[PDB]
Amino acid sequence: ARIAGVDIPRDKRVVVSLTYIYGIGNTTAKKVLANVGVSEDVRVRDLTNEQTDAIRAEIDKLKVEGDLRREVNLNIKRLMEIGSYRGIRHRRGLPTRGQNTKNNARTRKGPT
Amino acid sequence: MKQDIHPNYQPVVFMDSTTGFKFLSGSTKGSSETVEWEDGNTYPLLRVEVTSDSHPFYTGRQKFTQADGRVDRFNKKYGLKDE
Amino acid sequence: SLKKGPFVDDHLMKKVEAQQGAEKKKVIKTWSRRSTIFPSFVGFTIAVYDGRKHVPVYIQEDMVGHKLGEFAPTRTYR
Amino acid sequence: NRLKEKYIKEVTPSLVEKFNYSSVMQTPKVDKIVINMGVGDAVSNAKNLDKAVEELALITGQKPLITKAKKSIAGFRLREGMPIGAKVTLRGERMYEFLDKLVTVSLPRVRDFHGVSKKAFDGRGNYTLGIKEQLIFPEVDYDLVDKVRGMDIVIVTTANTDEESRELLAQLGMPFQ
RNA sequence: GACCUGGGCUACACACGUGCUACAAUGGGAAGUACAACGAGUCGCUAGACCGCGAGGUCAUGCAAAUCUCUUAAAGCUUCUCUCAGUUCGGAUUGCAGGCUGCAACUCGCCUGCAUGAAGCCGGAAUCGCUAGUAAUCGCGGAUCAGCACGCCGCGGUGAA
Repeated sequence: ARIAGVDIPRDKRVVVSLTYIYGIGNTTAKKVLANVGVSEDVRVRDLTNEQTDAIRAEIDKLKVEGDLRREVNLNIKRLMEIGSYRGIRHRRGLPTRGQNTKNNARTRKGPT
Repeated sequence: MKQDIHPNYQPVVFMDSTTGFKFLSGSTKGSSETVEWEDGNTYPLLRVEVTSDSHPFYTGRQKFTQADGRVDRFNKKYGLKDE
Repeated sequence: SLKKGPFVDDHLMKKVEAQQGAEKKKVIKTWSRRSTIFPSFVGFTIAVYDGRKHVPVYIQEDMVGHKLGEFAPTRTYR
Repeated sequence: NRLKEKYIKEVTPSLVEKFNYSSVMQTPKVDKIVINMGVGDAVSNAKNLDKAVEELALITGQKPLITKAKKSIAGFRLREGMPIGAKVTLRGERMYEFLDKLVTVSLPRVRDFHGVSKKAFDGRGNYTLGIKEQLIFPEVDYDLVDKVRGMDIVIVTTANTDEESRELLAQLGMPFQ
């Protein structure tokens, strides 16, 4: 449910649909399919029960899960609870370089 | 059990990429594939992807991912650089 | 971005190793704005200058990655 | 079913050991299972039970009942006679079939799993297992189920304390933490 | 008046002016295919070849000039795929690992890879520019300058009502 962790759609193209799962970008899908040896197939996906297992195996060699968030969450957790200016402004959203915030809220909170 | 007011149900075989745990029932049916003696003459359409062993919890927690080595970051990345 | 090794100024290293034998003196005043953190610093107590005042702060374990300047913010907003 | 077999062949002697009953009759059993699907929106929109009861009929093997209102509350906008919840009771072999489903297919379809909470003792041992979603069981499909309702499984036993019940359910699945 | 280190001038409930990227099918992606002009160059432009997918590194090559390099310009032209969806559009924001200069990049650089993927489907009252190689659109160069350009100063390509 559906095929890898969760979140696979039906009646789409394969390589695009494999990006959908949380943590798989675009290079991941192409390299995974490379290690099986497949292609689009086609615009409504019609995979075989064996190909499904092949991809289910090759995917389980990746830290990408429905659990990648836990690592990121704990990382920003270690951040926000030691110093931490980065963690402090991570209680209020500022980056690895800062941008002189007198517009830099229109993407984080909708300031107006 | 009354009449005409209870939906379908049949002792449908369960299965997976492994373990052939073919004994249970259900209420989803279809193309017949396992009419066999050792189990119910029924369907393996239930091809769930969890053996109760996929999640390494009934097979006990595994080392599926680590997600363990934060200390060597400073102690190996420039720690191989240390020694 | 310094893959030829990290960096901490010498007028802090010699002044942090000089305690490796005995217990550590609670005070290490510094400039505290150019130095990352090395494993030889855990357990100390370094005060950190913010251009105005030195800020006394100890040293934990995971607090070992970044530079010294990320603990005495020179902004003071509120 | 296989559970009844496994039950009378393993659970009875093991538990007879771990507490030394003067008679095997003294065994802690499993009695029934009730399921609770509270819509809580019929008072607003009575067009939700119309599918709740269906998804239930699919999960269990029988169509649920329909619980009344029993009182009147204004903040809720409750009038007596209105329906809010729909339930089923499980007995006989279907108990074991559905519990097999739970322990073997259903539960391990839930993301970020640690097991069941270790604390539903009640001091008398009727453990419950709340559920958030209802997309878990393979009896349910993607493009047919369009809500995130839940149930409240209320398993009952014949145990008096909670450790007996705990180490019993251990023998019968229940992947604790 | 004067010497040095550290921080400012980069602060953020908010109001406005100027700009860039967009809300896709004249488009997204992949593969082939040609055509300018202005200028810069000795501690600097790198040829070529080798390595890593990349930012790049290594050894080596000419050039104080119509010779050598920056530098085969990009839209263009030819096929294939994607089907109208917040979509393969949009890539803000953020985790991790790197690169370069730099005595030193948290405050407070530019760039690369992976991963996550925000608002946003042509914008009121109002208001601006423009009469021709113009408006619109697409690239090139250099001034200051270890390093850092959506700015500014020039060039050229396509080409309307």
